[PDB]
Amino acid sequence: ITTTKKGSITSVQAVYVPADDLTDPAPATTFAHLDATTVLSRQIAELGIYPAVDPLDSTSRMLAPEIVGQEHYDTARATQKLLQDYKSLQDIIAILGMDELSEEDKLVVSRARKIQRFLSQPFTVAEVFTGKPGRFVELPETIKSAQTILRGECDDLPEMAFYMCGGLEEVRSKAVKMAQEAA
Amino acid sequence: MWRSSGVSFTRYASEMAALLRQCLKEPYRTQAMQRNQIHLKETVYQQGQVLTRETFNDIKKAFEA
Amino acid sequence: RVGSAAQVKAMKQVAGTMKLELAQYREVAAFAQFGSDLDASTRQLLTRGTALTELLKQRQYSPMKNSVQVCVLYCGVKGYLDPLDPKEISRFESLFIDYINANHQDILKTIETEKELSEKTEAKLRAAVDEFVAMNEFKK
Amino acid sequence: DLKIVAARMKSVKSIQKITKAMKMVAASKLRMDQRRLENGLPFATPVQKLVQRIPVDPKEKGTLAVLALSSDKGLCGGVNSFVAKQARIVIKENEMAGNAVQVYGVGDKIRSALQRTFGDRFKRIMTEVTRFPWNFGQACIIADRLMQDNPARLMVIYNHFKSAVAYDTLTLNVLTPTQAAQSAKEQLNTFEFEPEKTDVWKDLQDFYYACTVFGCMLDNIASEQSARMSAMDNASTNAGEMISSLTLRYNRARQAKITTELVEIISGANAL
Amino acid sequence: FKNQLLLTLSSPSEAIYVRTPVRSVTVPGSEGAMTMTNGHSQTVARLKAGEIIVRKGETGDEVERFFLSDGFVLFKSPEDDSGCCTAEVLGVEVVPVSMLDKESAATALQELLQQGAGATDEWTKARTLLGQELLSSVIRAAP
Amino acid sequence: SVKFMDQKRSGEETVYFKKEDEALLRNLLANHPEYDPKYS
Repeated sequence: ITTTKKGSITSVQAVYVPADDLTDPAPATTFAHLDATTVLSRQIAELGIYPAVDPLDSTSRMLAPEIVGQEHYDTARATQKLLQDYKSLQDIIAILGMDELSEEDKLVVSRARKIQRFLSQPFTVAEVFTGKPGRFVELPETIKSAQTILRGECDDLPEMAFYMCGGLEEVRSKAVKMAQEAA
Repeated sequence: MWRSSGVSFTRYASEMAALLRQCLKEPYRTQAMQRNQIHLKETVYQQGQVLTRETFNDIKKAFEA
Repeated sequence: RVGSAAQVKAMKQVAGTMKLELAQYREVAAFAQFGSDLDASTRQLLTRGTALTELLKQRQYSPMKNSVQVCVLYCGVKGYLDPLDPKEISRFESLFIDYINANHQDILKTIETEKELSEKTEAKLRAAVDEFVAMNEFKK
Repeated sequence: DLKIVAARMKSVKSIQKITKAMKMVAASKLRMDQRRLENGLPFATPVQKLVQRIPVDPKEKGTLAVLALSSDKGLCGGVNSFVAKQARIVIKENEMAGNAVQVYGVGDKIRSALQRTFGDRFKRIMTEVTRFPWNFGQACIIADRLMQDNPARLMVIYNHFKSAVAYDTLTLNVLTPTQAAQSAKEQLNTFEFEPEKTDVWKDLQDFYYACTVFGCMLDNIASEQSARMSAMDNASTNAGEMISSLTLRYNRARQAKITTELVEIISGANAL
Repeated sequence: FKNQLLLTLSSPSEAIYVRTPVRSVTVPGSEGAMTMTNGHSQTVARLKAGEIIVRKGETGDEVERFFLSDGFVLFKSPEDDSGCCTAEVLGVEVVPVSMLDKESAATALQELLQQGAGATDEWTKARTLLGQELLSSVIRAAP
Repeated sequence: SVKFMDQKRSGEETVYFKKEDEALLRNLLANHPEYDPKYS
């Protein structure tokens, strides 16, 4: 399974991971054989965040500044830094509470939560599960929205609007709607 | 001037200390209005059955409401 | 397990300091989320540790030389980055590198030849650092 | 198993670390609170000692109002527990004789402690108070609310801050306008009042109310912080113990896993 | 101890004096200013505004000025064994005069008069008048 | 301890940010009228 100078085969393999244990020999040996990786999680799927991709275990040989520009690379790395900071505050929040966190930490937590909600999007195949219609989000749109969210233009917008939104404009549409039904 | 106006001496003293704090020099005035911000949340009851809840961040609206 | 025996003195002079500083940072790391209430002699450690960690950050397929490393770690350990915004250190480093490679190749050649950071080279280095900081402007 | 013990050890280690950090933070906050106490107590003691010359009998009959001071955060030891205990004692003592009791409180903890049992007696509650330091949420507001809701006898329950490792729960019988009008105030005849007594008494009494609440709540805050430090100590110790136990269990399960897998391999090698 | 005057001048945010031995202390009572010294009678008085003026025994001639907004004064006779007579000046906001300003003072006076020009409520009128009093005192007391 | 901490954290965050989102939904259309369909 590899590209040659006569043709090309793009392959996509689903790898069962028994008991959610990635230390099993079959996945361990299979990680080395892949160009792109995408790891799904139960702790995330329990939150209704579908696709339940873990962006701190997903990797790719392609995510480099020379292939995708720095607008993409720095955006991705800033997202990952934000999500790791939010993961490195879970225990402080579980023990003490949000009262102890500074406004920097509150802003970071809010941005991480909003990003997580933004990542989830509806699928046409899932319509017979969710009923919602499906979306196709182009990459420049994704990069614009992520840059916006990290820059802080949309922090004021509520997290719920962010959830299950294909695009930032849709997020605005749902926030408008929720404010109208709020008054 | 206050028992006639229906006002307490504590209210008058606070509302005048506010003006004095406004008449301060900026380096000390910053620390003064810092150490004298306000944040309260009153919650009124009548045999259970909350009548109202309201927040306060200003001295005058806190004493008024 | 080899240790400083595999190190030039120009690197010893800075690494013996940076190791202790980063150990103290590792000893007081958890206090970074509560530094607003703490005191100096414990916020300085956090600041220096963060500055050094952001200085030791590096880019893929972009390795430096030992002279440049010694210069940069002298700029780091000698407190010329505490008052800065950490996000600017990658700029600081970049500009400083270009500056010295444009201006003080004699310093780099001396460090590469003698494998030592003598007091004269240290004075030249502090001079170049002050000139760079004067010529340039950073956030904090 | 192994995953369970490893997750438990990770969580408890994080708990211990955060606990130590919050211990140091609470020590710093206790320092600054002691400073606020030492600065703000002289403002209150003189007028309180002045008005306390008029002795209050705690057996008087009339509409009681119980002001219970407490906190809004947890991990404060059992200071709010003792406060609510004293408040329950006072309420059950004063409702036998027939005095109708009303309950004012400060903090959500007293509310959660006395809701189910004495929630048919609440009058007014304040919270989100000590987000900032104390006189942010000025005692003058609460004192004005009390005077507007003028009861016939007032009690104040709080925690006195003896030292950094010792506090004490108290109840202050406080003078009210009814108890002042029923006395000629002959005890203050030794004092010269620059405005006349009848005109300055009403303005002095509000100051007395405010100063009373002020020092009481400062002391309660200091006691809260001391109990917080003690709780952080006990939590870190218990976390260390649990980490030891879980380490033992982890090593046991590790050896068990190794032996089991090895016996599986051996039996599959000898079953050919 | 000594036959001095033990002053304690205190606000909630800062205790300026605790047991300071002084000779004479002037204070702006609600009726008018007056000066307390050792031997002064037990008295209580309400204060309105102005510049407390303290004078230590070591100083005699040199002074210390402090502006007070409002509060009370309590002069207590000397205990037989202490040999010294005590005084307590409590103020809701006690600033020094060095830290005062006449420009922000006059700006606040102007804004107060602006707010009170729409004189409808008794408390608003009273607050305007009392702010005028205190701000005039600040202006007259600042250097 | 694990599900305990996780569920406590999730509930606290949910409540906190529900309140904050309610406030932001209150104060959105004023500061961002270009979205308000009242003016469209």
